[PDB]
Amino acid sequence: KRKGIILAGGSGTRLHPATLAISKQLLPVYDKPMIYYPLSTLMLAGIREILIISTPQDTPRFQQLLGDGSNWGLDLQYAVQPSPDGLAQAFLIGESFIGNDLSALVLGDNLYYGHDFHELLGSASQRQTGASVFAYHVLDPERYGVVEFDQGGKAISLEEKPLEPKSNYAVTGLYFYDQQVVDIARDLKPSPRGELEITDVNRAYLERGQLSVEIMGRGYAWLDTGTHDSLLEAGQFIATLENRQGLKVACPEEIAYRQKWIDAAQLEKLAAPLAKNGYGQYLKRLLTETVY
Amino acid sequence: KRKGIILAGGSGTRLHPATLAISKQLLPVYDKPMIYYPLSTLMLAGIREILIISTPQDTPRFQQLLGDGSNWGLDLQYAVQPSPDGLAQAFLIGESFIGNDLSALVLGDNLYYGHDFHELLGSASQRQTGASVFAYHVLDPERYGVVEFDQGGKAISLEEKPLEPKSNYAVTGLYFYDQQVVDIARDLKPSPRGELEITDVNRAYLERGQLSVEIMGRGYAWLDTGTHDSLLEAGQFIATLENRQGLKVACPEEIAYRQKWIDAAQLEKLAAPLAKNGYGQYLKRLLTETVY
Amino acid sequence: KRKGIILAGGSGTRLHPATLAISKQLLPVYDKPMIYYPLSTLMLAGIREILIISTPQDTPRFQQLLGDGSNWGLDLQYAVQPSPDGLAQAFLIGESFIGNDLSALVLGDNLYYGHDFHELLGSASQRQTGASVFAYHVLDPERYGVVEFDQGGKAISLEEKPLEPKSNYAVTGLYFYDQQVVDIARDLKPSPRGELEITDVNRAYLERGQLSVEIMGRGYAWLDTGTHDSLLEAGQFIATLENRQGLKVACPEEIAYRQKWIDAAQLEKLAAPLAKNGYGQYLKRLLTETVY
Amino acid sequence: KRKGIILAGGSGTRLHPATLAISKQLLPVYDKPMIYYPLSTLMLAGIREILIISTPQDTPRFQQLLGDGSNWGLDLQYAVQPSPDGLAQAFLIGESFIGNDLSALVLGDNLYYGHDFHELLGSASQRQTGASVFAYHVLDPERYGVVEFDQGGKAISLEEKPLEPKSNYAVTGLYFYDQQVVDIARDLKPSPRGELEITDVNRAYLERGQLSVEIMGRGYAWLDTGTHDSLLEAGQFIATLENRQGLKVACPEEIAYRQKWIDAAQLEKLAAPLAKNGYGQYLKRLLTETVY
Ligand SMILES: O=P(O)(O)O[C@H]1O[C@H](CO)[C@@H](O)[C@H](O)[C@H]1O
Ligand SMILES: O=P(O)(O)O[C@H]1O[C@H](CO)[C@@H](O)[C@H](O)[C@H]1O
Ligand SMILES: O=P(O)(O)O[C@H]1O[C@H](CO)[C@@H](O)[C@H](O)[C@H]1O
Ligand SMILES: O=P(O)(O)O[C@H]1O[C@H](CO)[C@@H](O)[C@H](O)[C@H]1O
Repeated sequence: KRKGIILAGGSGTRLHPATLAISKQLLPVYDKPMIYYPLSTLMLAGIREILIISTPQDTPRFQQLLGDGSNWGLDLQYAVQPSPDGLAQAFLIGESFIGNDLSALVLGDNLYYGHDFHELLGSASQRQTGASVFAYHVLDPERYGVVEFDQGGKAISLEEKPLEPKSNYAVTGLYFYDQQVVDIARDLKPSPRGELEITDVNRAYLERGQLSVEIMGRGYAWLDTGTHDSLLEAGQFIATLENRQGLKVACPEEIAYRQKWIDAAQLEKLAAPLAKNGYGQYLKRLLTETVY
Repeated sequence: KRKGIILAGGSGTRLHPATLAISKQLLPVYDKPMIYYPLSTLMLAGIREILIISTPQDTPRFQQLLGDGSNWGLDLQYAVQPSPDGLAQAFLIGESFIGNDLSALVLGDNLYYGHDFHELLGSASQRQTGASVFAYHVLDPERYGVVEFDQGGKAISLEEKPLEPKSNYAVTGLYFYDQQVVDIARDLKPSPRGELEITDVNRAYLERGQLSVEIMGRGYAWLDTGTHDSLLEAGQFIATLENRQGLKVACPEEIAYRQKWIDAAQLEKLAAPLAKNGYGQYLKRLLTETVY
Repeated sequence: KRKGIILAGGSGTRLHPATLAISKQLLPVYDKPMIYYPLSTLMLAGIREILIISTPQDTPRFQQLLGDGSNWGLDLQYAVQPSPDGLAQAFLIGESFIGNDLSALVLGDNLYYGHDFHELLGSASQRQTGASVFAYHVLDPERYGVVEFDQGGKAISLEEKPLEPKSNYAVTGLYFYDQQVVDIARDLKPSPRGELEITDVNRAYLERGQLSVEIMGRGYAWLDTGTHDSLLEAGQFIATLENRQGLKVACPEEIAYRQKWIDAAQLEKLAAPLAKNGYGQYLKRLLTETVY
Repeated sequence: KRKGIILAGGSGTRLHPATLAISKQLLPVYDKPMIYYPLSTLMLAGIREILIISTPQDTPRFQQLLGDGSNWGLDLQYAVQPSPDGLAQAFLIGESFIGNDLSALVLGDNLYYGHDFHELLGSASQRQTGASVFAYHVLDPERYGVVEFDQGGKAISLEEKPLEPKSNYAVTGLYFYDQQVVDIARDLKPSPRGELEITDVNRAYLERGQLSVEIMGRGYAWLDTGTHDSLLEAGQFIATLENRQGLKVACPEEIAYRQKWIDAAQLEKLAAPLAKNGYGQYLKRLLTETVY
């Protein structure tokens, strides 16, 4: 049993004044709220019990939007990150929710799309020791945690936001950990940047010969919705796909329904209140069409 | 002296589940909140005293966001629309804020761009008797109040959302009224569609020979941000303009600064708290560059 | 050994007047000509000997753009389709180029993207008997050849452009055939619509128990660039991906280089003439970076 | 009488390999070929007699597409620019076509949109002495001819692509000239960059007190379609406008029809051959609808 964490906190300024009226993870990406994406990512990994971490001001809202998750067959819980001192704090804030289980952490503004994405998730989720992360070739690695490989395809280092990247592979914001993470996190010291870095956690596993780094090929799409532009590009990306397929990307109800975490009846209940619009209309159509 | 009303109420149902997270009028259009646009529209018309109407749940937010307007040289007030019974209710709800003055009403999801927009606004604003509206050729008139013209360019009828439009000219969501509006509004009867229609208000002025209908040419851009798609198209429209010009569209601070409703000092104060981002950076640059 | 055909003909009037200036398959999709996409598709399927079919007016151009293929390790040939009498004509027109080999046919305005696309293609290409096609859930099946499945996932019918589609699965424009196709094509009679239909070809295989229909999941992206809008959406789709990754989609030189159909030296030669721009810059960077 | 020139030459390597396939000024912007835009610009300025300059390979094509202009009430002629030695060569190459008349020069990849564009053009076109140019605030002036104003709104310098721009006002690619241009051009010496620069031509008029520089306000849109990205942004810009209005931007037939250069009958003839698609459908609808 792995548990999941969505870290959806974070500093508004960049987005201000657009986010003067809402946290970033509540803005829509095309037709549904941002947080549905990463949420639906953990769901496709088979994770049902998930803790959502946000700012004090934003928690109640997330809560107002997702509830406890029982309607989607999930078990959701919440917690607060008073101040943005590093993603790695997630493990401290979430220490008691994790207990002695396996876990996974996904950042609230990461958005993933692609064929067999669940088999890919599956490999990592099913591992029971060490940590796994993913690597994705990008144009501006400098903006991310960067991982270097040797000629044998083996990972040999990680640097966070380097001025001189040793490769073009970035480590995305989806991480799988075993039971050693909490403790590892407990010994970190704030970076100069003054944060507790997930990169440092990852490196720790690396220094022990226990970091697994799988490639996410160029056939997948990994987008981050952190700037006005990117938000827009992602919004257009989904809309292109959705309109072409007549299917939705990252619709939690559908995924729950497909994993048998809720049944045809629950699904109908979910749709009723949304019937006046396409979303509900979509949910309804799902009960009468096989989708492979 | 004309007073202004922004009707920003609204059953968010359509834009669901996104608006499950925030009223429509708080979502961003590219880089600032939707409401800035229509607000900036009244501003360009010379109007400083404005009432904002919204749902009960949304009011406090709007309030949290704009304040009383003093920082921008405005005088903002607020009111509630318990239930979406027609735009025309705005005049009842707003009867005492209007008093015996001229007024103007603009819908919160209407977005206007174009050269000399302000002279255009000015013609109407400066009229002191009757009402003025604007007409804009569109592809799907059926979705709007439609106005018909005779061979002489004169307006001869108005139908709201007709199955068979008599023209391709829609009447946009910006309206100027004299002192007769409140009483006219007092005698309306809900439409079948069960609402008090602005179109009925406009028709009343028409049946008296007092409705002025100016054309807004194809050289302007009138967009409504009421669906996921249109929200996205508008976001991309502004982004294209803003990135090309290095100027913003509908930035209230700038407009206040240009009308001399606030001075260089106040402007600087407004920017300080925003300095970490481009918005503030933008505001600052405005104090040292002449922009014709 | 399978041979390939790209059918890039037709008048393509849905794009008038853009195409008064060139054929549809020469217009760019973001940053390279349309025809590169399907071309690159056959290439990923392992196919090096390809016949390109087009209108009489367009052939020289294509021929002016791709040459004989030797620079990319291919063997390209050309042939004409005097008049748009059905995709199935491709097999008549191409009867002698096919000879007694296995073949594949891809339409010029179909564009494919996604993880493991090359294994997917590989399944079908390595089959040596019968036919294989792909089915893709879409919003408007009525526009395409539609395939229906039973409860057991087995295909049980094909209809071209039905008014009442039996499913939402469209058959895309990528087809794999054994040696029976030519003769099958020789016995077709023009449809009412007045064309020799691929759908009929497919049906013939079906009626013999020899049509293989694999599902292309919602994790892939199949777009057709036949209208102004779709052209534009695709362009923005590729641009989003390319700019995010620092990699190109459907760049024939790269693919040839990865299949060892050309070597580092050839690749360098290819890049020289393009050095003043990014495309060449891209090709150059490929010789010094490992890309998993 | 002013005569016009469209300089639509060059390689446009920035558009490789899309432009291998065809010259830049043939690619579509959304729904019609690029060259229609600047063409339609001169048309709105009242200019009917136009010389189109292009590369030797591209001329026949342009000629294949536009003819001699009689169908649109124009008089079109062609000439070649063997090598890209500066825009200013346009005046040499076009010396005999201009004769002793007033003239105007517009670059092939400049695109213009906005309210009263046609009065703006009119001011300049009706002047009969000196030269006029327009200035547009932009984000990256370094890329263009840049003009500096004094506190009094008066132009006081022009620099082409400066490393340190003295302002954010770029001079767009539309120029009006009196009879002194040819001779002025005859004395230019190639710039270091090895071109005969329009900026030098402009500067000459400036040094004599005869250069008029009008501001094109932020209410207009000036875009250039010289890169893949910009091409794509422009396409989406026009599509947003066209689909909202049910009207086209830069449709030469319409403009001819509105200036009475052709009549209803000619217009019908023009539409026939295009009836199978929207463009022609558009042209037809124009005969029965008044568009203010
Ligand atoms: O969002 P941040 O804190 O700038 O960066 C975080 O996000 C990125 C993924 O989105 C990671 O690659 C960085 O290692 C992580 O520190
Ligand atoms: O937004 P509604 O209530 O469908 O319609 C309202 O908005 C439109 C403008 O956006 C107007 O044309 C309608 O006449 C007005 O009734
Ligand atoms: O492009 P066409 O001739 O309308 O139709 C062709 O295109 C589609 C794919 O693009 C196929 O699904 C159709 O079966 C085929 O006939
Ligand atoms: O296209 P070019 O040759 O780099 O630049 C040309 O175009 C610009 C407008 O597009 C002008 O501002 C420049 O002065 C002119 O030389």
